[PDB]
Amino acid sequence: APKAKIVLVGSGMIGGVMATLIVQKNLGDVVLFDIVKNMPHGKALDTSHTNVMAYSNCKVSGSNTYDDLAGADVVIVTAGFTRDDLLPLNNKIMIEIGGHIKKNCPNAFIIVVTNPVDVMVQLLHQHSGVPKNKIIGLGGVLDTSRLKYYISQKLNVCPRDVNAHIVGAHGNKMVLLKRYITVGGIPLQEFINNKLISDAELEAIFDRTVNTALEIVNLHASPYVAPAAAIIEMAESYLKDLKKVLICSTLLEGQYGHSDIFGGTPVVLGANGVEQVIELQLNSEEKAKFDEAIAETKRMKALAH
Amino acid sequence: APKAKIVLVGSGMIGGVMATLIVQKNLGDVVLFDIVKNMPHGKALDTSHTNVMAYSNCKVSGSNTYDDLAGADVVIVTAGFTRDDLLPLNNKIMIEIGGHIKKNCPNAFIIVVTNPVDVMVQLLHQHSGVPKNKIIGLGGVLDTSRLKYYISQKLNVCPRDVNAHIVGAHGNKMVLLKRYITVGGIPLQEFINNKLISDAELEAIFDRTVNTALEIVNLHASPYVAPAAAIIEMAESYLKDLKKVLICSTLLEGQYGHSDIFGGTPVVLGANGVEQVIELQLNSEEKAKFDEAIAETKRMKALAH
Amino acid sequence: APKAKIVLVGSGMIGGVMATLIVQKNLGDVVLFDIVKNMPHGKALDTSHTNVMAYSNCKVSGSNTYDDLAGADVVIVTAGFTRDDLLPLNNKIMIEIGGHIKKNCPNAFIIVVTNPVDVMVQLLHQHSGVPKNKIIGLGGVLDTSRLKYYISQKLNVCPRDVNAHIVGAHGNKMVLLKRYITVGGIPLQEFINNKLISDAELEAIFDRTVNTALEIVNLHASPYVAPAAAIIEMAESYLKDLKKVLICSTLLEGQYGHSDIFGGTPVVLGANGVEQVIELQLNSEEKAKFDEAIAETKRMKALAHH
Amino acid sequence: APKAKIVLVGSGMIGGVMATLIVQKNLGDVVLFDIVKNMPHGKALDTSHTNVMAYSNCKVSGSNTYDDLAGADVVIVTAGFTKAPGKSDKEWNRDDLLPLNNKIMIEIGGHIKKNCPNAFIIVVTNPVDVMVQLLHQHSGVPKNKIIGLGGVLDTSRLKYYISQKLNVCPRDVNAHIVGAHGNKMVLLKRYITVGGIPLQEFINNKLISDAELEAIFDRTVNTALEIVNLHASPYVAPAAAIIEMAESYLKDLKKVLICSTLLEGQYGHSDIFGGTPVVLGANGVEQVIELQLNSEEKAKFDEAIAETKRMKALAH
Ligand SMILES: [Ca+2]
Ligand SMILES: [Ca+2]
Ligand SMILES: [Ca+2]
Ligand SMILES: [Ca+2]
Repeated sequence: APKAKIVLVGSGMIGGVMATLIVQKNLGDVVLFDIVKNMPHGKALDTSHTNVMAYSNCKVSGSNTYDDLAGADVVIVTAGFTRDDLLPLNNKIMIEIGGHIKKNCPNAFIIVVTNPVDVMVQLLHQHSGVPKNKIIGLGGVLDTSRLKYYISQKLNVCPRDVNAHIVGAHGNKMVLLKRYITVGGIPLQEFINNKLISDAELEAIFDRTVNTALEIVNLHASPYVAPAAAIIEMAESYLKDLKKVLICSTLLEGQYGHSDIFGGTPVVLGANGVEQVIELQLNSEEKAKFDEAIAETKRMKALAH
Repeated sequence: APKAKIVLVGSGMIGGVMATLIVQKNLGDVVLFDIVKNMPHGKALDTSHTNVMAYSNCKVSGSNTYDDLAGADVVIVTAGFTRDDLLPLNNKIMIEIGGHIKKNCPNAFIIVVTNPVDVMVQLLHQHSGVPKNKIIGLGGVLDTSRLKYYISQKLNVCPRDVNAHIVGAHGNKMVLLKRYITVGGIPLQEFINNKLISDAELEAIFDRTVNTALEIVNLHASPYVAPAAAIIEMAESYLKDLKKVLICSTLLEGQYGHSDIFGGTPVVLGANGVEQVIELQLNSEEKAKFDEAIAETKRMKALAH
Repeated sequence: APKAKIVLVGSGMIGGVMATLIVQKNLGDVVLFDIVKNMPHGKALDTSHTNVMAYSNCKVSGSNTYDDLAGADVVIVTAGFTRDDLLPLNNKIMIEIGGHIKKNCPNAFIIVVTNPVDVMVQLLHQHSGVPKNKIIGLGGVLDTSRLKYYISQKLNVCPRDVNAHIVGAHGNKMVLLKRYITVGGIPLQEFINNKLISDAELEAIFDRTVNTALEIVNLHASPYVAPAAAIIEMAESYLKDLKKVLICSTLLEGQYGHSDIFGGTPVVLGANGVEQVIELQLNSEEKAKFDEAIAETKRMKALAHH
Repeated sequence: APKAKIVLVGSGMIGGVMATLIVQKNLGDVVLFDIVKNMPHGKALDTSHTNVMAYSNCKVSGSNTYDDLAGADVVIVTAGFTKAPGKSDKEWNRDDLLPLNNKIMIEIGGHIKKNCPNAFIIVVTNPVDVMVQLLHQHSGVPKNKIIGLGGVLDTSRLKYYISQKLNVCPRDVNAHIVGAHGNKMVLLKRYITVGGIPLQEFINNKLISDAELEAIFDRTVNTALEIVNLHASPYVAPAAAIIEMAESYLKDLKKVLICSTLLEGQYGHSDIFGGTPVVLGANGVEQVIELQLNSEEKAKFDEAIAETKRMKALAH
């Protein structure tokens, strides 16, 4: 039973990090695909040597052809133009990639990163024909990583012991659910009651979370290390059948009162892809914000067509 | 620099697994101490060879003298007779061990496993003179691992994505708190509302959790693999300054309306030992069960003296 | 893919360690099989809880039925009586286990631990009908771990930076090859010439390596932790297609001038099982020792056959 | 107790990968230091979020001040000129960067001496064997506490290429490249093993040919150039090699790793740094292993050292 084959459609900064992490974790053979000539081969060569340091045995190859999607177990899509004017252009890219997925790897697990993700993931779902349980978009794992981390540094606890939920869409309409924040499994409100962190501090953290991509772009460049790690967490849960509860963009079929659209919600990721879609029991305020996120996704989807 | 020194006071079944895991994780040099002659040297020799398989470099040594406590960074006490008649006998074991700790490693971080833990950890605290933030008892990490695991199997999610709190005492008066169970950070109640698990199933799991040690004894022996892993999780948090929120038996100084006694509650474990003691905001009914647990610890503490 | 299924035929102390390490490494679901009713279920329950501590998701189940070999990807055989009087008794056990492997998992990767391993592995091969690339015996990984570790102590280097080769058979006739010892890839002779370790010290280490099991038993302990870790290293190389070079008991078909017998030699373990069998280019002195090891394996196999 | 503090002097592509791997392995708190404004803070912020995914707790911060060297346990220097400022590719050569990077080593060395005189220093600035000695001289750090990257990176290429011809786990190939990190690197064919077995046995069995090896050797020496010619650049493997060295130090692993270290008579050389196997543990360079080289190998070692000396003379 051979290694998983993981094809990275897009070999930019996020691609490079993903390939690095895949080798570190010995997750599978890697293809770095890009339309840019030669570059993916150079990155692939550089990364391949790290098998020695990592005590791994993963092949890492570059590619300039979609034909290398053949036999892929996991496809991660970061390719795309980098706002509203790009929607129809990136739709065409999803049509192209989707057609190649359909013929080369129709049973692959597909993770879409191309922004705006909630729109682009549905466009690829439609153009590739893959089942709803085998395609998801990056969102909540990345967004909550910021919220979890910032709260952890205020409370002086292990970052992953903060859990949190951000839903609806990946972008400015992301819905931060204060009521669903826990610290070591304990409601955050208890820490607020004890004066360990204030409502004002939290509002500042919420604002920072929403604007993190902009903050980092202003300082340096579009974030890529945390996005890569978030994607690999998702990919690993699939490949190792870990059944982790992770927030991703997934097809809504009545959840939150919505359908024929993708939105961010907790899901269980295992060997069968999206094994469960978990509908949070939202109150009216939270729901209202969820609906606003979906409306913005629907608006941009209309423009993409 | 140099490596941590971890002394296992008791080289029985739990000790053997601890030494194995320490080498796997390259956590520090190990001393397997026991009153039984030769045996700890034999287990140490066997375990030491696993450095090759593990790509680690941890010394593993046997000992029959408390002088090997000299320079210990972590001390883990599993020694003791294995009910109420044993309390004064194990009190004398805690007096002996405490005296040697005070002499050889007064600044070590101490983890007590000797049952009943909540009593024995306080006795060792009093006889060793160590600070209250440097001595804890095994309890909630082990007890909650059972609860978390059983729920994860019913819901088909990653075991560690279930978080749960069991407090008060490690033993038959352990307090299982339904309200503080989460799944991927989502309250367990949501899953109950969705009919994914019933309250009857949950009650059965609660009963199974309380009686797990007995169940395992009736099939084999007093559990040792999970206890060992739970202890190493705690020791690792200390040694690597992870600041994990872990439930342990710790000195209460007013929390839950109790003092001059040790009880199970969530704490933060990092380089400074017990960095925080977290008091759950229990309702009156939960608090009443907590008081029953403490009452029993106090009852047995009186008999120990 | 769904997880690998690993069936431990024998759930003694060695099995417990194997199950523990499998969960730590998230290597696959685990079945603790044994011929006593309750114990494997007890051990399985205890170990299953460690998924929480390990952030793993491996099922750990007890079993009293060979039907649980169905769907097995790896089968690790430690069952048997625990000297030459035991040979035909354990052969009878290999006949039964081999029959159930043939029936339930004819293409599983089989690792045999039951002593004497070079005899027992061939017996199971014959009684199971599994291909020669899918059945190996524990030996060299364990024996060399001892030699590697003791040398590393003397020289004060990382234990795994010592590499060494012990071949022929797992047991008292094991052939320690001084010529194939390296430290960080550097021949050990350089360290001897430099007076960092002496020939006398090395001889003592060789003696200690051969007698390690006896030493541990004389210390009122039982050797099972390192044997378990060695077996898991082998199983992992197979399951993750690492293609590690590991010394295991394997079917010889001409190598070293021997055939129709299993002996210890470096092999490459990957997704196709034994992908390569590496024959060390031994000199006449080393060859003669190898021959003594094989002769002893043949002697014991004759006592085992029915 | 508490965590090690690791300061990355230089927050470029190698720095970025290093920070990522440090968090993955929970090795220590990280400081991304650079002269460039804002960028190290942005990289640090991005990387810090990965603590959640990795179940780690390493602080990652950006810095534009040498004050952050205070309390450093490990200092990794990737800073330096890789091209002549404002010059086109045709009017500078490698030798021109030597006196410029000397001045950088003087500056960094002075701040190390002031702020962390006993930190473990790993120098990556090319050509390493020159620059590590310059930093040693300008910082006054003890000889057991300063090393240069070379052999771990160069051998990873050779080990990897051989492994894919022989179809074995990459790390089961062991190999030694010594003398210097650069075009004069000395590939020791005689010392290559595969699962501890001399490579020659595999050549004897026709599993790989002398010609194949010779092509592999040439590819190893020219890998950096091959990667640059493919419109990429080598920073992932360099970062992983550096972290393997730092990890051996911080975890007291006592791994045998080939690094640039001060020679005090080994191979007949002194007052110079060169690549040789060392043992890295809690006391830094715990052992310097002198290989018993034959004449052809010794000749190439001497050539590598002569080139390092030539470049050092220009750097001064
Ligand atoms: Ca984004
Ligand atoms: Ca108990
Ligand atoms: Ca044996
Ligand atoms: Ca270079």
